[PDB]
Amino acid sequence: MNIFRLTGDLSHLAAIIILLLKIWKSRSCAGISGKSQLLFALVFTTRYLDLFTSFISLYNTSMKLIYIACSYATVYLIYMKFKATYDGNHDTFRVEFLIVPVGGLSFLVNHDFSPLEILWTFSIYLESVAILPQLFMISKTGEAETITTHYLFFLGLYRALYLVNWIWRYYFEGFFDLIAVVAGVVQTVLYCDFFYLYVTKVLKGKKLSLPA
Repeated sequence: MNIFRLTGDLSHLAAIIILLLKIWKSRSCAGISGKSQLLFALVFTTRYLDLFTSFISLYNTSMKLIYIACSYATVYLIYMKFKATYDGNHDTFRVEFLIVPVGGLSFLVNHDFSPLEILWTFSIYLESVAILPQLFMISKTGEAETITTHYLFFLGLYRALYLVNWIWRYYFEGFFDLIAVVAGVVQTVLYCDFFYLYVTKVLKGKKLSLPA
């Protein structure tokens, strides 16, 4: 553990709770891409199969279970409990264009040709593009509520802090994983437009339009 990974992980949990309580309290999933939430749920399901093979720490086990629980819980609120407010007409991103290529790439570009390693690699490739349906839906519809931009900020900030974590771990422990780093850089660069607009508009009381 270093303070970058921990703050990244706290940023990630914050993101997930904010989105969960926004939907819970307002009893609506207005402006939320169900499809992005399916992808995050699929990312945690393929990444955390090592719950069955490895005990790292109680923290590590706990967060994996919290992340899995909240991801499935968010998909439940969107597609069952509050489906009445699910804007299916504007959440039109074709997710097959992420899943099939990422699946294909996870099979051909990996550290090891075993089922657990391939599914991990899949989790890492998929997380890098998981937010595109959410960002596309905002580009399409008018704007995002303030609370949604805060979710996107903290989610975006989480993997940005992992990059710093990876700099720290390379310098200090000689640890490097180029599949996680490259995917991490893709994941983070996809938040650049949103980050700019969040700083210059949302933190200045303006709202955050992404034309296209």
